Amino acid sequence: MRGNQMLPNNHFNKGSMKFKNWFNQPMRALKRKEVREQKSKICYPNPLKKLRPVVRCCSMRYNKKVRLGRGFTKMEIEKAGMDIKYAISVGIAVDLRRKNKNEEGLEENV
Amino acid sequence: SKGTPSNGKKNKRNHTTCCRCGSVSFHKQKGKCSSCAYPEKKMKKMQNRKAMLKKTTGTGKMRHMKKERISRRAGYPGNPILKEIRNKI
Amino acid sequence: MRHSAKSWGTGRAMARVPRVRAGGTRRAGQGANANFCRGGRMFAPTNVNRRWNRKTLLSIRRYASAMAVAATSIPAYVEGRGHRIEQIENIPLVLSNKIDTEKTKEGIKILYNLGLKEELDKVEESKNIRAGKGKWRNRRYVLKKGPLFVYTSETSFTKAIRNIPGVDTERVENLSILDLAPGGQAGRLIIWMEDAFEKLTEIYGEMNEESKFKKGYTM
Amino acid sequence: MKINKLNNASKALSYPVKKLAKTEKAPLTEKQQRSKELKKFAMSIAREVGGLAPYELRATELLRRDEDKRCKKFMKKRLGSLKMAKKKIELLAEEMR
Amino acid sequence: MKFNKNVTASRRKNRKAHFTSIGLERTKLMNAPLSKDLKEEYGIKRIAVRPGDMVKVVSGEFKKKEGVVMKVNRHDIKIEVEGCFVQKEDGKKINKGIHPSNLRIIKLSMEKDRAEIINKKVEAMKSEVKA
RNA sequence: AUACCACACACAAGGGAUCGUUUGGCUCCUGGGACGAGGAAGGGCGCAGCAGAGAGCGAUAUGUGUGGGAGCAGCAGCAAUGACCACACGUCCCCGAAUACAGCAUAGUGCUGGAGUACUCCUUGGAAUUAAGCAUAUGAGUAAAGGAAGGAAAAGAAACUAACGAGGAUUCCCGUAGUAGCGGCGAGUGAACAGGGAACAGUCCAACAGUGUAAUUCUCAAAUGAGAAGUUGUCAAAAGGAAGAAGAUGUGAAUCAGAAAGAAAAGCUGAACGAUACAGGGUGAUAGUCCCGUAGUGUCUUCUUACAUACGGUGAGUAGCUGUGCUCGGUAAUGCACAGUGAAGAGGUGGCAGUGUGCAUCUAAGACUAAAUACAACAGGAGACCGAUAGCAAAGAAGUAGGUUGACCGAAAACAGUGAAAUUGUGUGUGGACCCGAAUGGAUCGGGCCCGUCUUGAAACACGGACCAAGGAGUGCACAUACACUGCAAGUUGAGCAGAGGAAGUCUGUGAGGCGUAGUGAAGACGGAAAGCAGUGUGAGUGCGACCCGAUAGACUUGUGAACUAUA
RNA sequence: UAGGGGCGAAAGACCAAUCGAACAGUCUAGUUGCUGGUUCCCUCCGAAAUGUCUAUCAGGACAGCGCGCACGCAGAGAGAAG
Ligand SMILES: [Zn+2]
Repeated sequence: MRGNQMLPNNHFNKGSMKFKNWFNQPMRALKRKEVREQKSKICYPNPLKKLRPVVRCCSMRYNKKVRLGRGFTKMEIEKAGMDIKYAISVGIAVDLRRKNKNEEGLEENV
Repeated sequence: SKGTPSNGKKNKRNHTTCCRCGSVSFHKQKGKCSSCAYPEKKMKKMQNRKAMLKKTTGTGKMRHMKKERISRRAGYPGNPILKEIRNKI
Repeated sequence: MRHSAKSWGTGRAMARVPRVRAGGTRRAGQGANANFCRGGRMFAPTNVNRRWNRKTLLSIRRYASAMAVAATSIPAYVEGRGHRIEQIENIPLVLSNKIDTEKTKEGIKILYNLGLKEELDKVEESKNIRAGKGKWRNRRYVLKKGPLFVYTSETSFTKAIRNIPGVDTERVENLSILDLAPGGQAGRLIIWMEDAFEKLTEIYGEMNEESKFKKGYTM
Repeated sequence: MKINKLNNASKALSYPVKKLAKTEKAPLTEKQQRSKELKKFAMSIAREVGGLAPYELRATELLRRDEDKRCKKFMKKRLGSLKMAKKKIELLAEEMR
Repeated sequence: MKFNKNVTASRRKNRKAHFTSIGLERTKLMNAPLSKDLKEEYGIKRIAVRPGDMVKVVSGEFKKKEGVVMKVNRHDIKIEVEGCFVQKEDGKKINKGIHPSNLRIIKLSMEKDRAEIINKKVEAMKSEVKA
């Protein structure tokens, strides 16, 4: 070792290390397209994707940004006059783990 | 001396033809085959990958396995005289 | 690297290369694994981890395609590539819509009336078998390049002209530099469709303005 | 480096939301009461049938001599947790009374 | 252009498929064109040459000659035509084989199953032609 | 130098380079993932009119049925009373888990065993090597050895993160990040939440079953009876369908003639014709129209998939503690065990030991689960790959000929083309080791020690080299870097992934992250100069076989040996 | 009776032409500061075998002496006179 450099630290010592190449990338993309298309026929008039709530992101760094979440809460669904079994039949997603702690967050999802 | 003159005494034969594998490697006194471990139930551990591929499925005839694949392709139709038994089942 | 090999070491009046362990065959004692040996391993074996593709900035790709399009309307460049245009009245060519052609028979008659006869003939007469080992690896015949037809809207004319040797087709919205500058020399001859020619204003915009179709790009 | 620029005072600020009160679940139905009664009852019968274990006897003996701090140390070493020890002492005391 | 991706365009694969052909695929190799008149007498445009049929040689050494088919060699793809031969140093004469595609049919041998073979092909056409 | 030795040229020998060619290899992608007591995989032996090897087949060793249809390659004989092929079925010798057996369940019938194991899960567990020595550490929970399953396997619906104005099963991709930390604080090692996406689905058992009658499962009979299991607790409901996908197979346009020349025209020359078909292959030289296909169009056959009852808040030698051993980035214990000890019904957690107290978030010690992800044998399609000393060891009867006591080890050989050099004979010329400079009709004159290599120094009594051909050694990736070139610029970018498109190319979106736009301190805390980002390449450092070849040695195996020799 | 094991009227003898630790195969292309080799032409510039520290003395690193690209520019391996 000679001259001035940032001191090395390259982790190639382990002889059992595996390599992963990506030559399949264009082909696997084409398969995902063809699966969605055929799935879309099986339920023709209905959208392929369900409706999802809007939630607020996590840390101090992302407070001011809104995002999609997993599912509506039993309270949101009831406030809008629906019942859980009906909501499912009409393509609304449900999440019984989530809790409501604000007035604002509830009003928007309604 | 240990060279040429000792070669003259070498007239006994410790291995014979094995009935499981053919390989002239059954040691008569030990009661064991050095190629395939007969009479143990399982076959012996082969020393390396190169040597074991020389005795794998597909190195011989595969008589039964080939017929099974053709019958599966055809939908397992069976003997045509006995169709009624098949259909009931 | 398949074989069982080991060096004999010094003292035997032989070079200290690894040698093949065997008996009963002429293969006994021959020289095994090294790159200087018959049937040995090559130096630095070729390997799948090599970097096959290459990156180019999006801003350069956009600019290169714009100035390739420009060169298709300078006679000096078009002649320079080797397209022959002695009989053609004016450049660029713009075919109308309301072309109701469906058969190759009538399709060729149209192209002849635009003056392209000598160019098309130049392509048909060109077919030859390639020199070298490429003729064994599915690259047997070579032809000269001819006109490219550019359309934007779906029409029957596309499948009327396509069997004529040296005619090539692409949509304006996804026009590639491999088609616009073959071999890296610019000025390919282009037949425009009337819709496609008007679309160039939406695609590349106007001088010292920003294109609506190509976000973040200006000429 | 885009780290460690604010002071701890300004990191502690917060946006003024409007809260929702928690829904209390205090009502306990008739059937739930009988369920709990039967479980507590069953726990009596076991103690009546089989009695106390060796360390429970030794513990209760120390409580009669007012050896409070000895009993505390003893129970800590048997059960591991100082919380479990404090609870078991209180249950044993109530049994003797 | 070819748009079906199940069919091969490899030189190595096309060549192996030719020389290792058997059964009905081998018979397809022995086809020849019919003359203009016979293409009005029958619906067919081409047929597999058989012994006893009458052929004009249209390419090679024996161009312009006419004669009867003597033999059909399937393994080495060649036909022997009456009166097309070479003479050895001995004076002995050997028939020289001609490749099927260099022939043209002038009269058909109608022995055996030929009339049924022709009928089967004509029907197969009309079945789809009339639809 | 008559005849020896050397060199040059022509002819004949001797060898198989070079150029032209290829029914083989290799790599990437897509499908497939189909064995066995109904005897497998693997071994042996038989079967032809003349038949050794190999291929195919079992004493029925070319039989039956269906769809087709012309010959059986040599010689003799066969064949529309069906040559030959394709699909299915029937027959299927001996050894081998090899079994008239072993273990085990039911009212009974039965099931397991062996083969395969690239990929997945569970155990057990090295050393070479790096630290310029070496003992902790590294290589590495890797190799080796054992057990087990499927077309995938494992995992999976919080005794979960987080402290935000919060989110919400598992798996996979981009990223946080070569960071927080671990470490003879040396060499070196090294995760998680967020933020952007692919694919999306939730449910069961116990606790806890009609008491005006076990209402429950099975067997034989019978048209309504006998018997077995079970009160140490049995029993908690729907048919149903058209879609979707993969194969097989039918059809399928349009040309003739000629001088010269050749063994032969498809070339060349003139005149025509087809195209939703100018992909590719075959024909006696380079074919859209001579043959097989291709674009376009028909038929048929398989496979996949879909509605009902009743419930909650306590699952123990467990969680935890003390000692101990291994393990992890986990650090006054991250996970797993063993021995002592051992709870509560209410308990667990909030990356630093303890005690107390509010607050937030969850519910362990019982079970099931699709999709998105990984990769052999076998089949299909592609390629800026190799072209018979190459590419798989193997382009022919290649794991073959042949070899080891044994475990195990293992070649050569393409075209009836072309036909180099070394080396040999004959003929004709010129010289006596040969090179450089300069010449004659002719004797010759002048200068030169044997190359490569280590070395202060080689012609050396320093080492390697008999001769010719062919092969034969600074390469690929990751991470910082300086230079040259290019676009935009207080900004910049082909992240993954979606939309379009006869498509591994190209075009367009959505949209993170990273680095930059100013620094100082261990930190609390404070704040005041300097164009960057992403590429295409070159020189150079570090880690991986690392310019090519080369030790004596170390370890690991459910691998082999007392035919020589030692002793009972 | 089998390999860190055997067997020995003892020589470190013998255990398949191998024994002061067998054979086969794998980890493994183990490591090497040491020896050998490292393949086309012309043009221009051109060294060192010294100092400090090193389990350092057949090796390294830092500095000194080459070359390439060069922002720029009153200097000099010689004398006088104090
Ligand atoms: Zn055996």
